[PDB]
Amino acid sequence: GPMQIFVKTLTGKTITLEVEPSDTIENVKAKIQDKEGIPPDQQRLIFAGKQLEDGRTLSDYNIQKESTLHLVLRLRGX
Amino acid sequence: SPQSVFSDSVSSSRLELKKQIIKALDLDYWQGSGGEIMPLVLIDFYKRHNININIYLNHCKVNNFDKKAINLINAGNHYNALTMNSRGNIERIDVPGDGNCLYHAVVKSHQITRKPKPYGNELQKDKPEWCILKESLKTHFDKDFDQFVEQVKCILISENTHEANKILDKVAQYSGVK
Repeated sequence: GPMQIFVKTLTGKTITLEVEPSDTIENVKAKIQDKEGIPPDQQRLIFAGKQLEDGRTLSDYNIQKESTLHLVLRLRGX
Repeated sequence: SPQSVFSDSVSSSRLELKKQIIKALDLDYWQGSGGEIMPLVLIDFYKRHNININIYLNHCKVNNFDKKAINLINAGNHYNALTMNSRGNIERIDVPGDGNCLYHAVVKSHQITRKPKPYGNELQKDKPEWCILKESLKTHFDKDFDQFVEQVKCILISENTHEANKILDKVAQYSGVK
């Protein structure tokens, strides 16, 4: 059953995604690219104090409907 | 003679803990977590003065320019400025490749379009514009620290180092984890 989650960057930009518990982290990164244009290899996601890894699913982290993930980009330069 | 009446906005030991955290993050070292913090503080300070900042990463398509914003490019661990030429061009303006390229790029972008400046005064006319901006941003981070704590946590988690994990313990104590 598809569920709604939010993805918020550290500047506060929030987007809505619809996902399945069985979707991989790298699939979630593809959906973020479809909406914000950020390539998956520039993306780092955080939830409940943990960095989400490629090769795992959302369900592994007990991510629930209306959960918020944090999107970290590398902005340093210089 | 002694103080009978009290109101306090903050604790003394809590302020010291915040000062120790800011020092460990080392905002003058752009290669570590301080270099992720200063661009977020820049965007927020400019927003609070009703000016938009836009940052472009590497070679990107650049679908719609907003000429009324401060536009910056970060490709290759270096900040330069962006502007429009010859009725549609997009050009990159180089700035020195020292550790202060972020603040030079913002000053250079104000100079090329005469876009309004949210920093500085006549008391600092002996001081370079890029210095006034950088110090205004460190002051802002210090005074609105509580508004950046969640971002600071995520930056430290994502760095994945012993150095960042020890700072993250001090942030968790500050946020009240027990």
